[PDB]
Amino acid sequence: SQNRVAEFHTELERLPAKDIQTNVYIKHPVSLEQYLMEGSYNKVFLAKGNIPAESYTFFIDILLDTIRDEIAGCIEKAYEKILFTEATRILFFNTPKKMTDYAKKRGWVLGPNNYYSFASQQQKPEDTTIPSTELAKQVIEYARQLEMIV
Amino acid sequence: GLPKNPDLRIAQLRFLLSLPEHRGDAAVRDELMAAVRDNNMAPYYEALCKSLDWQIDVDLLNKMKKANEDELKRLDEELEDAEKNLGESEIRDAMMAKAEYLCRIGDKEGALTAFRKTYDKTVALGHRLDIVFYLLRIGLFYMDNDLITRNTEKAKSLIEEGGDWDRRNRLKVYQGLYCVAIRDFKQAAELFLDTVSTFTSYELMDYKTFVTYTVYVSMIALERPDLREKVIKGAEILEVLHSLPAVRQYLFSLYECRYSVFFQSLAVVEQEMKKDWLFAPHYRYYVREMRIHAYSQLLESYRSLTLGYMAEAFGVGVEFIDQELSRFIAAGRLHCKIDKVNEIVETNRPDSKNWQYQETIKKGDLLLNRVQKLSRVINM
Amino acid sequence: SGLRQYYLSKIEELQLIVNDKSQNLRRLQAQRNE
Amino acid sequence: YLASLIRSVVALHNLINNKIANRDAEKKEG
Amino acid sequence: DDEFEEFPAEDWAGLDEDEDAHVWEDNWDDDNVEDDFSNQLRAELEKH
Amino acid sequence: AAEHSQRELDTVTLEDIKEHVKQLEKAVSGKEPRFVLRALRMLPSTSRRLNHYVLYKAVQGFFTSNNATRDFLLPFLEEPMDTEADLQFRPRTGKAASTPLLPEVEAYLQLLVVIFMMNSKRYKEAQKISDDLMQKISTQNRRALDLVAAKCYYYHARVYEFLDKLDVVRSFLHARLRTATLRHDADGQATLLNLLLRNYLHYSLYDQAEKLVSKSVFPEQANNNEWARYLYYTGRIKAIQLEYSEARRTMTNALRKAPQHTAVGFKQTVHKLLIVVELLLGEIPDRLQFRQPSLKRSLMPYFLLTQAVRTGNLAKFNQVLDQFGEKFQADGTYTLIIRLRHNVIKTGVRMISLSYSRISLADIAQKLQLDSPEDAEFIVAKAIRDGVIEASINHEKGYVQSKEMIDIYSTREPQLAFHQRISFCLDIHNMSVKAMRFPPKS
Amino acid sequence: DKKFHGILDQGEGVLIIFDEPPVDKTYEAALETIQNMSKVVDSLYNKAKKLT
Repeated sequence: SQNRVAEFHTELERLPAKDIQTNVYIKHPVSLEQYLMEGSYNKVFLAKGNIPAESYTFFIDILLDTIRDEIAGCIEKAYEKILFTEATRILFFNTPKKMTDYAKKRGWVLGPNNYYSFASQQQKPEDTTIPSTELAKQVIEYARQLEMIV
Repeated sequence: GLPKNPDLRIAQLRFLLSLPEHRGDAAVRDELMAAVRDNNMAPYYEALCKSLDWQIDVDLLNKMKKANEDELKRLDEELEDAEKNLGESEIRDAMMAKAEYLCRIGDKEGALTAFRKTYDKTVALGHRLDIVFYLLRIGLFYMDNDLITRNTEKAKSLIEEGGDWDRRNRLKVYQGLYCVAIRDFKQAAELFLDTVSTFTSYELMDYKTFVTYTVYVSMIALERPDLREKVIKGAEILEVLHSLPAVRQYLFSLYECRYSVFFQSLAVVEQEMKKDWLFAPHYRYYVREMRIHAYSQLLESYRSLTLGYMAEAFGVGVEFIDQELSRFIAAGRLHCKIDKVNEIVETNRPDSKNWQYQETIKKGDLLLNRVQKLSRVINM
Repeated sequence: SGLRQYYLSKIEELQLIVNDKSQNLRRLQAQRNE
Repeated sequence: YLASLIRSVVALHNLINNKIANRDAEKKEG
Repeated sequence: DDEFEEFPAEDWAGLDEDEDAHVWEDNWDDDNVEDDFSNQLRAELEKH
Repeated sequence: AAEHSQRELDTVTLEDIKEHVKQLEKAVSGKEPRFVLRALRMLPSTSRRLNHYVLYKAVQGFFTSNNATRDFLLPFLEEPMDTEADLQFRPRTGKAASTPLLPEVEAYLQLLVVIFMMNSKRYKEAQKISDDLMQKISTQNRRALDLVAAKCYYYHARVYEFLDKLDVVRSFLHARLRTATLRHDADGQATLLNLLLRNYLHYSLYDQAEKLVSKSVFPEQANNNEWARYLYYTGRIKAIQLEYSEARRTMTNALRKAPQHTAVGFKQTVHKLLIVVELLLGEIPDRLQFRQPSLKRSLMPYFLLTQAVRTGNLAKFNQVLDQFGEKFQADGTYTLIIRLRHNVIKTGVRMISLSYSRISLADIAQKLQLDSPEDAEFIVAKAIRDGVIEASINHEKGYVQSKEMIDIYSTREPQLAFHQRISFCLDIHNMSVKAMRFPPKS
Repeated sequence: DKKFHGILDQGEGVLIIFDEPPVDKTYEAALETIQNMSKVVDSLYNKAKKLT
């Protein structure tokens, strides 16, 4: 839930094997992570209903918010000019307005309704200026190493 | 020229019987039984019966073994009589006869040891080459790879010592048949084309069949310029092709860009290579590679292309061509990018300068790794 | 017992440096003589 | 870049030859 | 040399004999199961 | 009959050990630490052939100065079986016998002793002598002694592993590493880093290893072999974390830096891990290796695994994972192959991108045997986020569009690459002409 | 058959014409020299054994 997949897997290493595919209690983290790895976001969101113990229930919410940030990031980096059958539909919000605040938090233009630009162009870097000083130093160093006594 | 021993027709029929869909052919079975009865190959009859669980015709086998023993004892007696008084030549004639009979009756080890003994006794380079060619042939009958490579090296060494060039060309044909066998089609094409005017190894296959193999391999190993300047213009390949309408149409269709007819031809060439004994191993690679080559020929002169146009040129559907094209782009072979929303096959074919730059990076990296390893190794 | 180890390690450093330098100078003198 | 590769190979070859000469001189001396 | 005796090789318990031992070129595509290309062409023609 | 041949073998080995000690003495005298590395190249051949007779005669002759070392070394050695033709190997003559033996020669002798006690399934005595040797080395402080000390630490680690007490020595290795990195040795530093990484792996303690590697610096002058070991361990540690590409790169560097002929097990290890990591990366490793003789039967699990990953069939993937399961676990990779099992789609999506310059999402759903096209939509978006594919999604028409090809040459990349390579070549030359020694006035 | 320079465009019924130097004859020489010195390094290795 804290977006630390590297630590997730470092810890998964420690334990033995049989508990991983045998223990229902540890089955949840591994299975949910596998669902997230397979991109399957509907399955994870619906999988709340089945839980090993009630204590976890607090962190299911934090995992849900974490994956919500993750889907926002996927959409921003991916896609070109919004769509994905309306934001709230793939954002799994019960209310259409629930996404307005989250869109506000992120750097979204908030264009037409459910139409926000992610600026995937990244400024499209095209300017070039021929960096020369570096090139001149490089060449003089070739000549130096070439003529010095070694 | 040389004796038709072992009849590689026998290898071909044995293979054909091996296939499940050709195990029950009465005509082929009867033909093979006639061949065995005519040449009385008792060990071969036994090996065949064992593999096929065929009922043994004891009544016939009795006389088969009787005659086999009679001939064997006669040959040994002739050898003894020769060795008693006659020196060389007659003894060598008898030992050659023994090896020849042993190979005829199909006895692998007996004939092989006999040919080895004849060789050791033989000092005549022409006869040494005859012996080696016989050993290569029998190594072919049994697809004996190690024996084949050893014999080929031996022949090359004897020929390098100097020999009649008819036997050189015979070695070329044998090497070409072998390279066809081992899926090195390029050398097969080169040797077959070079020897198109000097095919004297009739023990191997009919001249029609030699040219069919040569064309088949040439269109997959050579390029369009060389193909034109060897195959479709050659006086020989044309003179023979007057009796093989199928192969002639197959070749010309690829070359002239009759693509629909070319596919119709490749369909039956698939079969004519599945049924074959020397090609069947690579019957699913040759056709596939040829499909690559045609796809890259049609697309060699079209910046864009409508998948409907490809279909109508190939007389196939659209889903099929799409599948095959995507597959082969996966394989990393063909140079194009399909677009599905509008059926266009726009080409992406790579630039020359960039390709040279990339290859220079790769090859130079290899070389630098080697030079670093070498610099270190001197002290450790 | 008094500050020896420090003298020792530092002299070891100087010794290693001077040995490498002597080898370099030997090579360089050989080239100049040739 | 090609020029430098050439030069490196030549210098390495020279080092190898000198090493072999030294080894031979030692073995003969020993 | 510095033979990595530390690392173990593979056990030779089974060591089953080579099935075919073919050595031509392997290639990846040979594993795929196609459908007798002629057969696909014939089915196309039947369906047009 | 074979006894005489064994006797001649023993005599020639005794002469060879004389030669190594002579080389060590020359190195110690002449201010050329590298000259021992000649003395330290034939250790595997010696160990593979050593014998008790040779060891007895060597320890008898070489340790003329009868010291507590001699009393600690002889008793373990079996005495000759009523030897009568003994030649009384006497390497040390006159002054040499009287004078004390050099620290480096004595360390090398202890190394031969511990190796011989290792080849025999006699680990307790070997461990005892090895602790003694470690004490000895730590007591002294010398250069060629340090070069031998490298392999002494390697063999101390080997014995401690063969006794399954790897943890207990972590602090000794740590302090040894500290002193080395304080004293400016290269090979010792590489050896102690590699050993520490091996210790950390043995107990799957990956976070600690990650910190250690991220904080220490590999000296840039090691062997081929110590570089290979460092690279393998760093590759493994990354692959266990989530940085696949760097793990792939470090591994291939290692495999390209290993000894050519020996290390069949090492090549096996790196190749299996490389296969698993590449598979995890959505690429398809080339089929050339699998039919190599040295790795043919050692990868059949992975051959079937790739046959499965291409034509993704979860039925076939499960069949192969289950059947060859205990083996995967034994290798030390199982976790990664599991990470694959839920990423089988990735290969397909990368294929679809390479093949098509623009495809409708519904077509992707049809091609990947998926549910409603939203699942494929999401998988593609996540992919492009990861960086495995270069594209742009646009649903208002409902097709994912691949990005054009950019011209690499026109940019400045070629200049940078050629500059790096040119620098490497000039450095090779400077080193090469430096290595020359003209001793004719020796 | 490389009679002239260009390529068609099906569907749109266009015919592009251009001019291409398919090769540069200064990178090919470099690649061949790299191969040749790979062979030379192999030779030095084969001659590095004597040192052992």
